[PDB]
Amino acid sequence: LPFQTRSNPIPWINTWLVSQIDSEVDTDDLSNFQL
Amino acid sequence: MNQNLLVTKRDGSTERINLDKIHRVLDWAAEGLHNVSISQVELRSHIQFYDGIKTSDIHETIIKAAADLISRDAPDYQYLAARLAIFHLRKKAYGQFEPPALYDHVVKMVEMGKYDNHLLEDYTEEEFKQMDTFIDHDRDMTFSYAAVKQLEGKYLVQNRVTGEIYESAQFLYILVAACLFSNYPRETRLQYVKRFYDAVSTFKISLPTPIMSGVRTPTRQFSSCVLIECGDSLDSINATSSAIVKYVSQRAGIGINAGRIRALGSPIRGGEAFHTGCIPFYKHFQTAVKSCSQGGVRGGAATLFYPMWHLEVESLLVLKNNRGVEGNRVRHMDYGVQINKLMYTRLLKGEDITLFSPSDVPGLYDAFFADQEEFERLYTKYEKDDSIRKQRVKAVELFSLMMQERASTGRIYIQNVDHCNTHSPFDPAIAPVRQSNLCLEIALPTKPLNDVNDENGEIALCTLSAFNLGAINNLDELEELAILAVRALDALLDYQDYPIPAAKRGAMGRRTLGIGVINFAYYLAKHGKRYSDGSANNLTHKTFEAIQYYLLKASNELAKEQGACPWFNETTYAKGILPIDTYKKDLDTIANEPLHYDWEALRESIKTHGLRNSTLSALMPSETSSQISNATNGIEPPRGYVSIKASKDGILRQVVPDYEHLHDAYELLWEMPGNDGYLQLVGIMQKFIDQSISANTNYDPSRFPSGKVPMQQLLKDLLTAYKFGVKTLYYQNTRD
Amino acid sequence: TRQFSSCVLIECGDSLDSINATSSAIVKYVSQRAGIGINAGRIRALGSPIRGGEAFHTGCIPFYKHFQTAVKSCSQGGVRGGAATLFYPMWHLEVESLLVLKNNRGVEG
Ligand SMILES: Cc1cn([C@H]2C[C@H](O)[C@@H](COP(=O)(O)OP(=O)(O)OP(=O)(O)O)O2)c(=O)[nH]c1=O
Ligand SMILES: Cc1cn([C@H]2C[C@H](O)[C@@H](COP(=O)(O)OP(=O)(O)OP(=O)(O)O)O2)c(=O)[nH]c1=O
Ligand SMILES: Cc1cn([C@H]2C[C@H](O)[C@@H](COP(=O)(O)OP(=O)(O)OP(=O)(O)O)O2)c(=O)[nH]c1=O
Ligand SMILES: Nc1nc2c(ncn2[C@@H]2O[C@H](COP(=O)(O)OP(=O)(O)O)[C@@H](O)[C@H]2O)c(=O)[nH]1
Ligand SMILES: Nc1ncnc2c1ncn2[C@H]1C[C@H](O)[C@@H](COP(=O)(O)OP(=O)(O)O)O1
Ligand SMILES: [Mg+2]
Ligand SMILES: [Mg+2]
Ligand SMILES: [Mg+2]
Repeated sequence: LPFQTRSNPIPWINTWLVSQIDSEVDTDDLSNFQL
Repeated sequence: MNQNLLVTKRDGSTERINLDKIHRVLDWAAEGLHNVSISQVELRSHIQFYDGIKTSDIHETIIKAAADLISRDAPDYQYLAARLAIFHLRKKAYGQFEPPALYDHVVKMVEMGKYDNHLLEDYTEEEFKQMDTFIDHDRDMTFSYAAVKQLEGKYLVQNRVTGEIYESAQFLYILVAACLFSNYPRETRLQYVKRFYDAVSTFKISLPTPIMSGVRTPTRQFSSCVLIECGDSLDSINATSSAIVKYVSQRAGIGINAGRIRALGSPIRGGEAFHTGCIPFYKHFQTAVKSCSQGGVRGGAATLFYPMWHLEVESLLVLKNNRGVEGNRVRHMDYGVQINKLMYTRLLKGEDITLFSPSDVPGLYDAFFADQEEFERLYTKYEKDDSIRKQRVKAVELFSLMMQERASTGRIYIQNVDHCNTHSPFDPAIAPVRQSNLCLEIALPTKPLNDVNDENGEIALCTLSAFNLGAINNLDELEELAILAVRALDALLDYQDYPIPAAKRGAMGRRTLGIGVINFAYYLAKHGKRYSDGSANNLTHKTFEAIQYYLLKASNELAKEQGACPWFNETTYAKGILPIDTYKKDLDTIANEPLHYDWEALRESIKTHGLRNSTLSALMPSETSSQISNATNGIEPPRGYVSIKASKDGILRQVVPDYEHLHDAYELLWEMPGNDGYLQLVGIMQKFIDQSISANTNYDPSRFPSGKVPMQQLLKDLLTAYKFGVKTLYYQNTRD
Repeated sequence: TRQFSSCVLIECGDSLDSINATSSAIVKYVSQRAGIGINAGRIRALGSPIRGGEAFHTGCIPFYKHFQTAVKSCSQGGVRGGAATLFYPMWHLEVESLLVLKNNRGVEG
């Protein structure tokens, strides 16, 4: 490579060079819980 | 067929259009950046040349063009568009790039009435030229595009009718430092003015919107949060309304407590009139909030609070829902529902909840906050009294109604009032916490007013600031940073004015501060931790212990210097009780990190010398102010590597700090399986935070069967938050 | 409760102190059987500078909305509801926006 590494200065050129809520609750499951 | 078109320069003159001027400006801004393209910016500008085109319209277009190229593949555009915008703001205010001398600028601005008159009285020309050497105008080259647009849109001193920008970014910083320490003795004044300038201009300390936009201007009001309590009388409602109008007009955001207002149908004056209800008064509060502040930096916003057991609670929960008629809708305010342990217990047991009007249950309202035992006594007794007007609802249905309106609107908030008082810096008997603020991070005592200037009422003010967790390299750096932040805010309380006498009463009596954190998500990425898995639990405990310790130590040393705050005896600190004592003991099951700082020596030191400030720490969302340091706002995880945030001009693209190196360490908002990991971190933080935390809960409907979010999980998360002592719940974000 | 004057006339000055005083006076007298007349012609027009230019004046309408919620705030349960008439000069700058404030079309703002 003769030149420094560089990102594509014209990236636009590549375009041309290729083709609700589940309302159910379970109160028994909620009591199985310590505040 | 060359037409030879003309462009209009900034000074009105015209010359031949010369594209090399545009080339040079863009080449200047893209210098040192990676993966940017001058050509891309020019072609994507689609700039339409007409004879006589303003040169400012040309530049403002290429700013928008480079701003829209901010992407994951080309993140350095955040700096290209920022340099173009900083360059634009220099010309708008100075006519050139190089800013004038610090003294020359202050002289011109005070003459135009844009700066406060006192700056020239408290500082000499020799001191002004000496602060000019502190200024590093090249620090304007460290903002991102989102940061600069917030400066241009909100913070820099400007004309809201003309659009004329008056100052630079480094002038804002140096003058906020100058004004705050302007009352310090001259032997240490400029030492602080330099130190505080460096702290905020290198993004060690974050300053709120009213401080950034206000501290140097004639109008002195810089507390972000204003808490007003309303009593059950026309005199109190009138005073509350008048206080709101005053504080929306001066940069503030209100939390209103209208839970004391008696329910619809209650007798007025023995029975001479039918009580029209809460809604006609909430509507009066809404027009007060939106009355005048839409022309300033930001519009007025307020959150109104009421207990869950209020008789109208079913009518109040639906006030934001967009359906229904206007008579029973108050959409343009937010709401916080107040809940305690007894209310949650009725839900777990599947029992009922009895609804009362606060006027028909003597002593129940005050007990609802201060005395949890007295509440269960009075509540269960009043449930059996049949002469008292009541209405029973299934606790399951009432909780379902609240969470349904919380999920759809996202702005129905929760405040666990028992946690707000069992783990608070205040003695519930003397100064209970009965409400919160706009963003649910403030918890301060309040007492309603009988007139606009009622001396016996208390309006709670809170002044804010934040520590950039991404800018510190060692937790002990917080020691020096806490000293600088606390001193600047405590001096701000004596420096500013107060439009409502009752508000000055609380601010001078308690000197309540609310210092939080920003860049917490970026902080976890640097430590290779995540929100959801719980790998940040011990780190959060160690981090926020140091935050609270160095904040208390800073305010304790300041108490030795200038005396503790007048009403310090009303604090639990005065009794020798520390947050490390009153935190919820369930936190010991999600964090085994030991305390690493000498809290017992501070406890003795606080017993002896007190605290200059009644409160110190509060984790605010910092939606706007955190963008200045391009930080991830508050404790929230970023929505994406490039996040879209709102602004006056339009949408802003904000890149996460250190994206190229840490994009894998980040856990994005919707990359989280659930809320349990986040809510635990909020609980661990709350162990040390004086007030509260603007904690969000987030839900992705696609992560659930049938694409709908279950009410079961909304409640399980709400209960999980209470189990770990979370005081309040802010936004509920629902994806798409 | 001794209040028996049917008509109450309140004049509003171009200040937040006056607007606050006006609103509080409205609330008191609507609650005591009275019917209000409000003079808000002195309020400066939309877009005028506030405090030299520190703020953009939101206009009369955001304040007129505040006057309305005061009138309907509390007297609907009593003998009769609260009602008020607001006055402005024909040459006011917002006069084209004020004439249509009762028309049932347009948005709520
Ligand atoms: C601030 C700065 C700008 N620049 C670049 C950006 C600008 O294109 C240029 C300074 O802009 P100007 O001095 O305004 O030059 P101009 O090309 O617009 O010509 P004039 O206004 O006289 O008609 O130099 C630097 O090279 N170094 C710097 O430090
Ligand atoms: C007088 C009055 C009060 N109210 C409401 C506002 C307050 O929430 C509540 C109390 O008003 P107050 O101003 O306390 O009324 P009062 O002291 O004359 O009567 P009371 O003995 O009932 O306290 O009643 C009305 O809605 N309409 C009215 O006309
Ligand atoms: C301060 C302020 C005033 N206003 C409006 C309400 C009044 O109709 C009008 C006058 O307010 P005033 O209360 O007269 O404000 P001021 O005396 O501080 O400012 P000025 O010197 O401009 O009079 O401005 C707002 O809409 N929002 C605000 O924040
Ligand atoms: N008037 C008003 N106040 C706000 C708004 N957003 C936030 N605040 C106030 O600022 C405090 C903290 O908000 P924060 O997210 O830190 O906003 P910032 O500091 O302005 O970036 C809140 O408690 C509010 O009182 C707003 O949109 N309008
Ligand atoms: N003769 C010219 N023709 C077209 N664009 C020009 C121009 N001179 C300057 N510009 C562009 C380049 C910059 O992006 C933008 C702002 O330039 P500036 O240096 O701030 O303004 P000015 O040179 O008019 O004082 O205008
Ligand atoms: Mg130029
Ligand atoms: Mg009364
Ligand atoms: Mg005035």
